[PDB]
Amino acid sequence: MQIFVKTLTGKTITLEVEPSDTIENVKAKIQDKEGIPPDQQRLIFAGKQLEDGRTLSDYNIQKESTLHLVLRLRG
Amino acid sequence: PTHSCPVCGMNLDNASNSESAARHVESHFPATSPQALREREQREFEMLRAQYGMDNQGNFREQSVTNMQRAVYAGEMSVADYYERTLDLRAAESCGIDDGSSITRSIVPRVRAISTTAPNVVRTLLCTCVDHYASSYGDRGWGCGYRNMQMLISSLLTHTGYNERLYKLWQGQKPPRSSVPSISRLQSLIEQAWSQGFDIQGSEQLGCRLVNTRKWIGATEVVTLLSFLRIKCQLVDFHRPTGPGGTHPELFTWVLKYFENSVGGEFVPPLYLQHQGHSRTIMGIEVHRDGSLILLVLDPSHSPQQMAQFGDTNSSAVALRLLRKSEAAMKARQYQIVAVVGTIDSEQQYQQSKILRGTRIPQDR
Ligand code: NA
Ligand code: NA
Ligand SMILES: [Zn+2]
Repeated sequence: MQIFVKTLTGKTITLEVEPSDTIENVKAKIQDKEGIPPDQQRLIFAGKQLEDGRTLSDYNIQKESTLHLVLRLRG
Repeated sequence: PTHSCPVCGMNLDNASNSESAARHVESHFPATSPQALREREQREFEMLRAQYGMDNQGNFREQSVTNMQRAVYAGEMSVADYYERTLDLRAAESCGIDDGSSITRSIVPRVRAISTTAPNVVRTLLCTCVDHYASSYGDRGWGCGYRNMQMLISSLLTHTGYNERLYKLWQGQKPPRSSVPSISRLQSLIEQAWSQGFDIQGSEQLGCRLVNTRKWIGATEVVTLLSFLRIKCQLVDFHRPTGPGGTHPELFTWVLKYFENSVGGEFVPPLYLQHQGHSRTIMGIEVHRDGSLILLVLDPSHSPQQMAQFGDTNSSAVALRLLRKSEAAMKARQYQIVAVVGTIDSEQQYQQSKILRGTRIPQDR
């Protein structure tokens, strides 16, 4: 199924995912597509930072959801 | 149904356990009553952009004027003070220099006097010198990374070798050699560094725009700026806890070894310290009588009035608690440190420093 990953600049990419994919897997797909190292990626959905070991299903992330991608450690 | 989802009305009695039931409910955040999903995306997008300042909205001068005026109407600042502060600001900003309004001087001798007489302290290992820069009217809420840059630059400028490199940022103008760049000037220098190819990855992350914004920065922008100015840094990534209860003993060990180079009298600058959402400056470390290590951490969120206590007639022994951080007080999941370690001495190394490189502790690469 398709979801979207959007950075805070508005750059939006689409990913092919499944509900049983882990967050770690999604960050790997982001790296495959955009070359962004997973250790720089902070994925946010519905006010939570998504944990690498959980699945999209755990977070109730359905088709056409947008995950927001925050990069690096800033403040 | 003893309990169902208050947003979508799903029967939660058949959930695998209470965690999964609660996790389903929380997936509707921020909705708490029966309420498209593209709307929640927009709201979250806007709230994250406002938090990180990634919408470019506002700037230092505007926030200064607004917050100083609010202080005037609140009875906190006289109209006379409004005029003096505004004039000082315009004058210093005309030269790209910080106006000095939020500085507290001579931090090292003041902290050393209190620390070395503290009863449980056996060793006090400090950077050579540092001034404290507090966030103020124009940058409160977002300026922390820049203020910490200012604190580090204030120390580096006392070293003639580093002063020679940093002074190049003035690009023709000839201010006093101890002048520290303003926040707006720092934003400009980072944009200039980006446009010459420094950290293309990072400039893209920040929308290729920093001047006249209130945008959060982090350790990589520190490295970008100093590398641009031909100063060699190291970026150390303490990417996960290394001790019990989520603590970072390996970060404290690293800082101890860093400052152990300070007892020889050679110049040692402070350290830039990042965690998620906020940055600070490590100015030193104490060894207490049981052997435990206590960081001395300057923080731009502390006011000049708080920092004035270290020079006071009283406020000393317990006032030091403001700077002290034990391992139990440093429980962010991740920290990054930027240390200045020397100078970039050739065009080859200069060009190579345009691709930022970090060190991971523990090593996982
Ligand atoms: Na702006
Ligand atoms: Na403290
Ligand atoms: Zn529901």
